Formats: sequence, C-alpha cells, structure tokens
Amino acid sequence: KTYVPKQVEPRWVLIDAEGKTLGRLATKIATLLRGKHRPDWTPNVAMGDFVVVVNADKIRVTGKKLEQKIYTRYSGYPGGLKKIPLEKMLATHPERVLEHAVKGMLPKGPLGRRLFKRLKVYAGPDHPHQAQRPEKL
Amino acid sequence: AYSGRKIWPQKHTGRARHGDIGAPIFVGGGVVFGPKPRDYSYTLPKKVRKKGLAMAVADRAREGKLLLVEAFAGVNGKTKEFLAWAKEAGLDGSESVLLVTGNELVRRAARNLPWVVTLAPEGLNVYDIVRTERLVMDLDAWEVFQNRIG
Amino acid sequence: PRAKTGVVRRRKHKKILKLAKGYWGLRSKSFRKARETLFAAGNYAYAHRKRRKRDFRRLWIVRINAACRQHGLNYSTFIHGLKKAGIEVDRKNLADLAVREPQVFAELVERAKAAQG
Amino acid sequence: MFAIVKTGGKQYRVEPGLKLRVEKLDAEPGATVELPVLLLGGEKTVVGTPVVEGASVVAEVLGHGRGKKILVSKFKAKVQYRRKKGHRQPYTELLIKEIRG
Amino acid sequence: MEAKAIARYVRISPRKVRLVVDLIRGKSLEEARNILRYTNKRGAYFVAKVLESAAANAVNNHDMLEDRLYVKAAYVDEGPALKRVLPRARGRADIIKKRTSHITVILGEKHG
Amino acid sequence: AKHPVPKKKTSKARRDARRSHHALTPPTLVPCPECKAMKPPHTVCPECGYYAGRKVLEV
RNA sequence: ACCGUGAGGGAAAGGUGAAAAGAACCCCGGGAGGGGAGUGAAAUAGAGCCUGAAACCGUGGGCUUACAAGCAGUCACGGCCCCGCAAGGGGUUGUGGCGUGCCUAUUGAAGCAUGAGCCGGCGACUCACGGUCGUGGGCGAGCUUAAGCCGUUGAGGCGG
RNA sequence: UGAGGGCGCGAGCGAUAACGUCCGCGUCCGAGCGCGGGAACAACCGAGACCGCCAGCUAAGGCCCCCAAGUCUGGGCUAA
RNA sequence: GGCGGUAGGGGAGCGUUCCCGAUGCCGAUGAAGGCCGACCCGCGAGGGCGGCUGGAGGUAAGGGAAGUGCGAAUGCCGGC
Ligand SMILES: [Mg+2]
Ligand SMILES: [Mg+2]
Ligand SMILES: [Mg+2]
Ligand SMILES: [Mg+2]
Ligand SMILES: [Mg+2]
Ligand SMILES: [Mg+2]
Ligand SMILES: [Mg+2]
Ligand SMILES: [Mg+2]
Ligand SMILES: [Mg+2]
Ligand SMILES: [Mg+2]
Ligand SMILES: [Mg+2]
Ligand SMILES: [Mg+2]
Ligand SMILES: [Mg+2]
Repeated sequence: KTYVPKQVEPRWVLIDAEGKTLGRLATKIATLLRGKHRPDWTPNVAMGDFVVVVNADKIRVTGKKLEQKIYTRYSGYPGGLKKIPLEKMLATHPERVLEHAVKGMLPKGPLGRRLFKRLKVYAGPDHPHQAQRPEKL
Repeated sequence: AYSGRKIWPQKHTGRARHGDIGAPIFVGGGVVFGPKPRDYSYTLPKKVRKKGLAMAVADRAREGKLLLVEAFAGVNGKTKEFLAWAKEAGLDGSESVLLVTGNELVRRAARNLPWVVTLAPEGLNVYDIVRTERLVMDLDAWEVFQNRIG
Repeated sequence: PRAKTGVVRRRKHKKILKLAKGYWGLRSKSFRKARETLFAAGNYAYAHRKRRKRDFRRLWIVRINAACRQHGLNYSTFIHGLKKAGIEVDRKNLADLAVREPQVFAELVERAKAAQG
Repeated sequence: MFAIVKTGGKQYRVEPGLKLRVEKLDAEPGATVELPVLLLGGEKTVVGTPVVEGASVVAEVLGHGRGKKILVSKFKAKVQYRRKKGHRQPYTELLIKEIRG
Repeated sequence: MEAKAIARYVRISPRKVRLVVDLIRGKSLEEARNILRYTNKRGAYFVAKVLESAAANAVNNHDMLEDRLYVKAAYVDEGPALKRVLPRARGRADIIKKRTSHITVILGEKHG
Repeated sequence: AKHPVPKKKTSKARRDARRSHHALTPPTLVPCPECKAMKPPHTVCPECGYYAGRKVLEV
C-alpha cells in the first residue's frame, strides 16, 4: 500500500524580499506551503510550512505595474468595484501586496485558508523573534 | 355493472382525464384480458393414441410389470375376496397397480383400494397406465385391445 | 388462474433500501428516489475505480519530484537516466523509498546522473 | 532487508515475514513457488539491468477463492440502458518464505 | 424499576403536548408538578391526570415511594384522528385533522 | 387555489430548524413567605393569603 | 348510507379467542384511558381484538456539525463508536480527487419542453377462427375428421 | 426507419451577414450527454469503454502555483 | 480473433398463480408471510443459511396452463 505518516512536525522559514521579483518569488512560497518539497507530501492533512517574509515595501515587479496594475474589491452596492492600484497599497497596506497573490496560487477548498494562515508577510523588517528563523534563500 | 358516463370533464378539471368506471385503469371496473371460458380440447389423430396405446403396454411387458388373468377367487363382490387373491398372485401393497376387467364385481372388490384404481376394458387412458407402477388386465380386455390392434 | 403481485414488488424495494443506507433523507427511504442515486453511484464508482490510479499515479510523481529536487535535479531529468539504465522496475509507487530508507533511493539518483552528462 | 518482487503484472515491496494477495497462477494450492524475478536489497543492491542477476525470493501459497464480490452495474442515462453485474477477483493467499539464492 | 401509564386517545394534537412533555423530562417529580400546575397551556392538565397517575401506580401497584422518584422518560405518539370537513369557499370542502394523542410517562428511582 | 406558493415540499431539518425557537421557558416561581408552597413572584398563593391583603379560602 | 327535484348515479366496510372463560376486585382520575391482580396455551390475542410491511410522527443511544458554497453521491486516507482471532468487519465523516437528478418527446439537453409530494395495492399483446413460415411428433399415395351414437363419470371407442 | 443535426469542403439563395436555409462528398452526435485537452462547452482534437488491479507505453494537448510534467539548453524578437 | 450501444432481431434464464406428479411428502420439535445479517451459491433476475415474529398450511426433480415481474400515464383506491 501507500505511505502516509501520522504525526508531522512542521518547520518555519525566513525569507526576504528586497529586489526579489514579485510573482516568481511568491510562486515558490505556495509550493513551500503545499509541502510538495516534502517527499512525505500529504494531499489533505495540511503539512504546510510557515513562511515569515520580513520586509516588502521594497518589493519591485517587472515593468511599470507600480503605476499600471490595479486590484479590485467589490462591496455589493453599485459603484462598489473599488479599483485600487499597486502603488497606493505599497504605501499604507504593503502587506497585502503578496497575500492577494499567494491566495491566487493556493488551491480552492477550505484547506487554502488554512495554508494561507501558516504564513505572515510583515514589512519592517526584523519580525517578532519567535524562535527558529530558517532563512532559505 | 357501473354505468357509461364520464366521471368529470377533462377540460378545466385539475385532475387527469377519465371516462366510464369500467376502465381497467381504475379499480373494480373491468378486467383487462381476463380468461373468459373456453374449451381446451382438440382432435389428436387416432394413429397417435392407437400406437400410443400399444407403446405403453409393452413398456410394462418390457419390464415384466404385466399380467393377464382369467382365474379369480374373487369373481364375486368383496374387498376381502380379492386381497387374498392378490396374496396368492403377487401384489403385496408395495407398488401401485392398474386393473382392467369386464366384471363389475371385482371392481367393487377393489374400488376402495387406494393403490388400485378401477378401469373398464375400454378407456385404457395412457395417463392411468403410466400413472400406476404396474398393470393387470383380462382376456375380456385382450379381445378389444386386440380388436383395436392385435 | 389469477396471479396477483404480492411478494414480488415489495422485496425489490427493500433491496434498493438495502443499498441506500446512509443516504440523506428521502434518498434512502423513498423507493423511487433510492433507485436514482444508485444509478449515479454505480456510474460514479465505475469511473473512479478507473480514476484511483491516476490519482495515485499523480501523487507518487510529486513525492518522487519532491525527492529528486532534494538532491538537486528535476523529475524529468531523474527518470531519463533510470530509463537510460533500462530499469523497468520503478513502479512509480515503489519509488516511495523516501521514508522507506533513503540511501536505497538516494543512490538511485546518482545512477541517473551517469548516462546523460 | 528490502525484498521487491514482480508478479501478475504488478510489483510490490516485501519485508520477509507475512502474507500477501496476488493473482493466481497455474499451480496446485498447496506448494511453494519461486520468483527469481527480484529487485534490490535492504543493504542497497541496485539493479542496472531490470531483472536482477539470478537472485530469488521463495513464497508459500495457501488456497484460492475470492475476497469481495463488487457489483459493477452500468447504467447509461436517458437510454433505458441499465446493467446489473458483479464478479469475484480470485487471488493467491501468498506467504513469502525466504529471499535465498 | 420504572413505572408507566398511558392516557390513550386524547383529543389534542401531538405538536402541542410535545412542547409540554419536553419540560418535565429529567426534572424531579416535585418540580415537575410545580412546573405543570403553573404552565399556562392546555396539555399541562392532561399530563397531570397521567403523571400523578403514573406516579400513583408507582405506589399502588409497583411498591415504590413517591418521596423519591424522578421523571425517568416521557414521550407521546400519534393516534388516529377524526376527520371533519371545512366549508372553505365557492363550494370547496377541505377536510380537517383533529388530532388525538398518546401521552406516555415513566418514572424511576433517585437513589437507594 | 391562489397566489405565492411553496415550490418544493419543505424538508425535515428545514421544517425542524425553524422550530428551535419554540421550546417553552419553564415557569419561574418562588416559595410563599409563610406556606411551604411554590408560587409566582409578586403574587398571592391559592391557599394562604398575606398579611395586608387577604385571600384566605376554606376547607 | 351519500348525491340529484328528477329519472339516475352508487360506494366503504369480513377476521379476538376453540370455548366470553371478556377483566370481579383494588388504585390514579370527572369520566375516558391506563397500573395491578385474575381467566386464558398465549392479553407481546383486549372488543375495528389473525398476520402487520411502507410512507408519516416521537423517545433513547453511537458518529458529526456554528470558516462554509452543496443532484447531496463515488474514490482515498485518517478520525470516533461498536463486532471480531491474527489479520479483518460494521456504522459515521473531516479533509483531498471527481461529480450537470429519473422517465417521455425531442437533432438537441443539467435545463426555462411532458409528467410525478410519498408510500402501498389494481393496471396494460391474452383468446376464437382462418392462413404464411419455422419447428416436434404420427402416417406415408395417401393423410384426416365434424356434428352426432355406446359407457365409468375427470375412460375412451365408433362416426369417412 | 422513412422530421434529423454538427463540422471541413464545392456550389445556389441571402447583403462575397446571419449559432439562416436547400443540395453533393465525407466525418461524427443521434445510438458514444461514457474518458482525456479545449476553464466550462453533443458532434473541435485524441481515442471505440466486457469486468478487476495503488502496474507500464502513449495521442491530442501540456511542463511556475490550483495543476501531474524543464522557471531545460542554444539562437533571435517586443516595452505594449 | 470479437464482445459501447437506441429503435429492432435471435438465444438463454430467474420469479409469481394454478394442475399432473399426491389416498405422496415437509409441518405443533412451528408452514406461508413479515423484521433483520458483515454468511454461502449465481455475473444475473434469483436460490439456500443463523436469529426474531407469526400460528396452519406449503409442495421437490420432470411436464403443463397463465389474469404473471412496475417508477412515472396532471394513471385509480386508501393512508400519510
Ligand atoms: Mg359488477
Ligand atoms: Mg370533458
Ligand atoms: Mg504513470
Ligand atoms: Mg524518496
Ligand atoms: Mg519474484
Ligand atoms: Mg466483482
Ligand atoms: Mg369503488
Ligand atoms: Mg498479517
Ligand atoms: Mg407503488
Ligand atoms: Mg474538458
Ligand atoms: Mg478492447
Ligand atoms: Mg508541478
Ligand atoms: Mg399460496
């Protein structure tokens, strides 16, 4: 039969994002959540690792997206399609410039908003020194 | 016995569409393709029963399960005046027997015999022959059975 | 000779109930509902018994891919060498020796980097 | 000691000392069959060739029959095509003895 | 030992008393009574003539003492129902289900 | 036969989940100043009376 | 009975027990209805009293559910409770994979085309005569009777 | 059975419109609403499903994540 | 070697009611029927087996006759 573990100890990861191209960076992050870097990968039990990406206001992306790409938020009322650009968020909410990208690569079921929990993206840097800080480059 | 009148108009009704209550779709009305009375007989060629009469008789001869008789301690009417005749002939209630004779006395002497069914010299029904496991008959038979075939 | 229905029509509805056990609400007690959802099952079970491999056929690969990229090479580059080694062995499941003693598999990797570079 | 083996169109990972289900083979249900078709070794014995060089594994049978009859009813929607069918999938209550060679 | 008593055939719809029975369940008899005697409903009366009659025969026939027992289990089922028509309008005649009941109360033993 | 109309026979849970808000609050009560009786707040018990307002019944 | 002025239409409904031996009596209670005792082989045969299914209602218990998007199932794994001897099995489902109810007519469905609230019962190619083909058996330049007549009464024979 | 339909093509009608129609060849759906790509999508692409298996080769199509498979190698191209 | 399949064709089977098989046999040490089951035969429609209920009929192997197998018809009766 097939191998499945029982208990699983996770591991946390330290990652920076100075000069790191926006999307290609956050891409491996999703894979780094959905532990397919783990030969003991499990398609349901959520073994995802915890990525703590310090700093992000210094994130750059190809092209002129800083003045070209807009994100959309829809209340429900008319006139609700709020078109927010990649610049205004990179000023007062530079934290969700990555979030609403990984959720764009995490899967669709309920496990997604569990995987996405196992990850916080501050912009400082020097985050709350919890304990281990595995800086993978 | 129900009448022949529409139950309620089909136009503007809410329910379905219907008519008289003899309709088999209802209940208690009429039968569908019920079994009206009819004969089951036909006319099977005599040459099948003639030969069919012979075939079965030898079947008991081929197995020996036969006997022509002529002598009787029971030429009169008594069931006791027979079972001893069977004792002195060879019928010990083990297996069934058909009997033929032109005497209406011996029939009485066994008409109450569960394992011995009466039979007149004529209607040698192949049913009862194959029915009974052994056969008996007389010359009064073996002249008409001969005049049939013989 | 009349032959009413009687036993026949009931016992059958009991078998459908017999296979409709744990089906929500009417779907397991109402007969001609249970008849339905059984149709899909035997179809849903058909296709998926054809599918269960492709599920695991896929899963094994990712685990394998998880292993090779922990030596420093991709799955595409992994398999070829094995194939270059002509080893019809590796049932893509049996390459699960990443938590079933690794050197048994870790030294399957170096026997791949040979016949290609 | 890793005992791979390949029989009946599928292979398996055996550690020597318990039973197994594999498809039948033209054999008497009370004997012992050899699989010189073997792979690997728990002390690392890769096989450049597919089949190993002459090694083997010895297994003991037990009986035959079937596990579960699994219904296979095919029903095409719409078109009055329903089918009711099932079958038994026989096998060999196989017990593996040694990996001798 | 539990003691039981059913008041078969009681012209009151089940949906009504089930609201009432589901209140003395698990309560001690003393409170069960005080619960009932001040329960502004109608099923509360019918329980009384089946409760203190179920606690009765826990004494007059099943040698127990009233000073101890407790509402072990209590349920009610659905009997048949008289059918009455309701002249609705334009000549329609929609029948009506005047529902009876089958109130069932059993009582046990606290300790001892 | 008229206007809006249920479309599908409301299911069992459906019917029953509405009915959680229907279970009865059991009657609240206190004990009588004098009687060993059980009695509502701000009331006069159907046996005793009071001490500034009669009720006194009979045998 | 019921409907209709009227002709006329026209149902539903059997089953205690062999014997009423049918519950004296006691208790709750206004009674009805119940508890007990007792008859009875059996009251789990209580007077709509043989059998008692299904829809439908409720009480008790095992599993689950208040970050979740659903033809309500299928597949996989784990989890909870139970059965069991290794191993295995039952019931539930948390997560992941996939998943456009049934019949009918339609070129065409998931469908905004017909139909069904559900359950249980009645309900739909038989019969007569003649005829074509096939086949099984009988006789074979022949093959075969129909009405009818003798006879036991679920017997056949004559009758060309 | 004698109402068919889609697509590629050759015409007529139509406005060298119509997911419009009438023909011819062929294909397929109907009878393959059973599978895989085309997000979804009866006839576009592959491919005829007797059943089972936690086995391997492949077509279409695909290889950063949902989503299995090179952020593959070499050479150019474009700043929208 | 073939076995997707609608209208349609041929072949094969399971079930019900009744008759010959019966002045036979099974049945009070419990029949037909109804609740179950993870047991067994059959690919099947089905047939056997253990448990519970019920309380008096039921009928093998081979032949025969059918009022014969329900999921729908805004089908009918009744109940819900
Ligand atoms: Mg009549
Ligand atoms: Mg009319
Ligand atoms: Mg594969
Ligand atoms: Mg590995
Ligand atoms: Mg071997
Ligand atoms: Mg099977
Ligand atoms: Mg009637
Ligand atoms: Mg074992
Ligand atoms: Mg029905
Ligand atoms: Mg697709
Ligand atoms: Mg094939
Ligand atoms: Mg990938
Ligand atoms: Mg019968």
